[PDB]
Amino acid sequence: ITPDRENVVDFTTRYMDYSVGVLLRRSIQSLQDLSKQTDIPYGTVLDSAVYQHVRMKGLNPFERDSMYSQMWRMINRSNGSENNVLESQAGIQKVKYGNYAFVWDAAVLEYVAINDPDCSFYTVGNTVADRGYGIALQ
Amino acid sequence: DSIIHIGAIFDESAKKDDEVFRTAVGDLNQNEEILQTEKITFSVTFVDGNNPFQAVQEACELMNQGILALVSSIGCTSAGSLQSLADAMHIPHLFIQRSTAGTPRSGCGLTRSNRNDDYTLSVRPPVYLNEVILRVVTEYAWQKFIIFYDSEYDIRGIQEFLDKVSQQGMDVALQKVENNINKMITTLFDTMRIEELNRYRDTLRRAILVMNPATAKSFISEVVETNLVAFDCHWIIINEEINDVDVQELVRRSIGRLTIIRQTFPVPQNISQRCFRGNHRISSTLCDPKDPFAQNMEISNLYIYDTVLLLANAFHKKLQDRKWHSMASLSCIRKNSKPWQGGRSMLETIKKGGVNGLTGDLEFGENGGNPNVHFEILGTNYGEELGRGVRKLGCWNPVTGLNGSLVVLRVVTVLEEPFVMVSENVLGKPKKYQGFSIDVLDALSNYLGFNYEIYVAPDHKYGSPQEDGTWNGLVGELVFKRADIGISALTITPDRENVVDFTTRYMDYSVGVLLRRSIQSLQDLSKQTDIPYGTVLDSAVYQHVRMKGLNPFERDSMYSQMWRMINRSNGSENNVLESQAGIQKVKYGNYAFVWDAAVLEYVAINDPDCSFYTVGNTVADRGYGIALQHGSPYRDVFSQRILELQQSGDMDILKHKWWP
Amino acid sequence: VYLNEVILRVVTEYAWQKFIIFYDSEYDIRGIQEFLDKVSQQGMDVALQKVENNINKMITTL
Amino acid sequence: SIQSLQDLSKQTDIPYGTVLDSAVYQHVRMKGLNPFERDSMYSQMWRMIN
Amino acid sequence: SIQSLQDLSKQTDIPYGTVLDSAVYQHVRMKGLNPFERDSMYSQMWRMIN
Repeated sequence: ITPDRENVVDFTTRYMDYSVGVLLRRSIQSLQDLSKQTDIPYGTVLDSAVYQHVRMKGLNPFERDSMYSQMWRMINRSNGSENNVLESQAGIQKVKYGNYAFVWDAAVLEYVAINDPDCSFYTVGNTVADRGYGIALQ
Repeated sequence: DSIIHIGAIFDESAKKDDEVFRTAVGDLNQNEEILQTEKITFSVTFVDGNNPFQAVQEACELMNQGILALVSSIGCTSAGSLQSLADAMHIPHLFIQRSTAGTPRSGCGLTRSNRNDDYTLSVRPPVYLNEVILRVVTEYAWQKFIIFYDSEYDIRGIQEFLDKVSQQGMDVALQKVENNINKMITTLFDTMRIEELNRYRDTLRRAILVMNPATAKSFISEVVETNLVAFDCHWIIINEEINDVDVQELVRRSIGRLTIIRQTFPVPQNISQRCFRGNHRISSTLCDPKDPFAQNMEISNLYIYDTVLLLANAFHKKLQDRKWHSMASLSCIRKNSKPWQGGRSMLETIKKGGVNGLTGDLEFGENGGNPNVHFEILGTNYGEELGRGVRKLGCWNPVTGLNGSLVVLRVVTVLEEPFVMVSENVLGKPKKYQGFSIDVLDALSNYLGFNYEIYVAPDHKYGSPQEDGTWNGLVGELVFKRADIGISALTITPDRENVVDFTTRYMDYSVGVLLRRSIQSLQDLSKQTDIPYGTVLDSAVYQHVRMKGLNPFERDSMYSQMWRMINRSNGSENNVLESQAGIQKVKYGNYAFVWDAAVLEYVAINDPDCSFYTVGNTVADRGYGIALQHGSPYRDVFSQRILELQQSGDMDILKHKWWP
Repeated sequence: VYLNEVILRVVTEYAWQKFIIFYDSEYDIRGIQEFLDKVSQQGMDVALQKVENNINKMITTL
Repeated sequence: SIQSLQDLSKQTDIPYGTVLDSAVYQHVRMKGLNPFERDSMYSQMWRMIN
Repeated sequence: SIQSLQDLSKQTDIPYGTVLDSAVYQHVRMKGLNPFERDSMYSQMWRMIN
């Protein structure tokens, strides 16, 4: 759900609350900790919702909280061709074989990391209130 | 049998006009109110409102069949062309003006044939929008404001007002708002530097939304989100297509002052005359508001019910007064066209008629018009057992213009420093109390002209919830109406909301830790556990910690350590029993005491030894309010004064006296 | 109609932060709407007045 | 380790100051003695100057 | 590990090139004479490839 999107599609009330999480290699216990250093390169799908929210929030000087400032420089280096994956699958694999964090919906990542029989993934995530997924109609 | 057959031209957005049209003919055919002998039959034809030729073509084909009335509900694009078609061929024309997209009404204005007598009766009422907005800004005395309009809106509807704001020297900005507002507003900040951003913030304190309801709701979320809301904020929403459902949604979305201005539909006061006009029963869709269709009706639908009735009046009198002409041969646009001669005498009978309907009275002049419309003026909500309310500030109608303009208290307090401290004793009995909240009483009392007497609460605490559903202490005094008012740092929280009446906040709740002389925050606090910490036994801080520590929903490593700590030895090893008891326990031992940050900072700064240190984080949407009787009348006046004080910054001087 | 683009350039060059636009009653003002948005964004004092009646009669009456 | 004024107020490791009774001095002075416009950066800077 | 194309062209620590007369070549050529693409990456690439 987005109020912009609401002008072009009718949404229900949420049935699932939006949540953003991060799939981690098996010292980040929170997204709060993850924004405070850039030592771990991070990303999500290039040009996705998660991308554009970091951009919106990260370019806002009214709603300045330094997490999105610290995050927004990392996610957009070289306009975002240096530290975003072009597949969600490509990001899961990058955590598997390299030091990387792939930011996505906590609820998808929670499922992959907890059904990995290696137990080589770890997932942490905060839920996002007043945001959620809804059914769209014409 | 039936000799009265009429034609209707509806746009594809005039389907509801087709439904109300068909029902109204149906009501008449089932009710012997006018010309029972003759029924009303119809042919309905659909056209584009954005093609003038197509409207004329199909209207002419209805005339070739033969018709005696013509009703159109269509926009202003094809209006001049249907008006001229009526004038030349002499078919009386009931023109229902539609205003684009359900944005505020604007007129048509589109000229018609002037070589003929006029056959157009304008069904809709004139635009009074300029006059309404002016009365409302004038009562509030606005001299600087911003008018936000959407893309749907045609700006003609406020033209005389736009000329007026310039003449009266008012600083009125205009901005067009369109889709993707949340992006549009971010981008507007990016291009305006600080100087301009300051000019913009000042304009936003007084703003008018002149727009359709979808844009208005999306805009309100965004201005709230960007912090252009203020305690002096004042939004005016004007749209004649606003209804009660929109008012209730719009009020919840905004904070501060809202003024909601809408057109209202006058109907019989009597409960049996809701669905009656005389002996004629109205169908239970045009007078039944529990239907989905009925609540969502435009103003155009109401006039269509009245138009059919009014037509039926005219046909009867046309038959009864013995001037009757039947359907006749007419032909259109090749090498011959023929006017109808029965049209003039049919137009005159329709014209000098008039009916009672759902808009009130519909009647026509030479060119038509209904001068009778009512607007209601709605305002800001309030806390009630029904939820947020809406109420009449005044009324406006063209006729009379605007109507309406737009003890010793028993004081219970608690001796908590620095909020309540006893300043002076005489003969060993208190004479004067001082502290943040006492000084606030003196400010309310002198302006409001009430006198006070102060007694301190019986347990000297902020009450506690009871199994019989009462409260004791200061809270308790208000529940049992022992004390009329309470002056103290009583936190506005949900428990206390449903048992005492709160005024708005004037000082923010804050949570901190008083520490012995690496912890720079409560996150830092939770990481160590080597310096025992706790809080007052059974306070709000105590249950909050228990709550987080017992919360399945959200977990942090914070809450797990905090929960293990609070709950050491059956959770009572490291808890203290009075807030004072914690403050010494940090002072004379190895302990950290979690409490209100403003109390521990005052203590730490003013300590002689400087043997304390304090950090603490503020808590938004939490703060102290004046607690009152259940159903106390004085909440409205305490709240206004509270507001004034914060605005003039006389309240921020009270905060300096205890905390620089 | 490029009227808004041309006038906006000319007023900026001469540094007009305070001005009045006089238009007669044969002109439609749905052609300066975007102009009003731009000048307001730039903080300019742009007064509006319609020139009504015979000009000399209105100004003498004024 | 100093690369901005923001970094400079947060460590006391290097002593700093400005001309007495200049434009720079009065800015730091104002911000640090105003409760009506108190930002902790300028306060910490005023704490070293003063 | 070089992050992006951007980074790589802002060094000349390793020689680079491409096959002549290939879609790749003409895209670098097209970009490098591009007044819009007056960015130091496509200019550095064009000088090297050409």
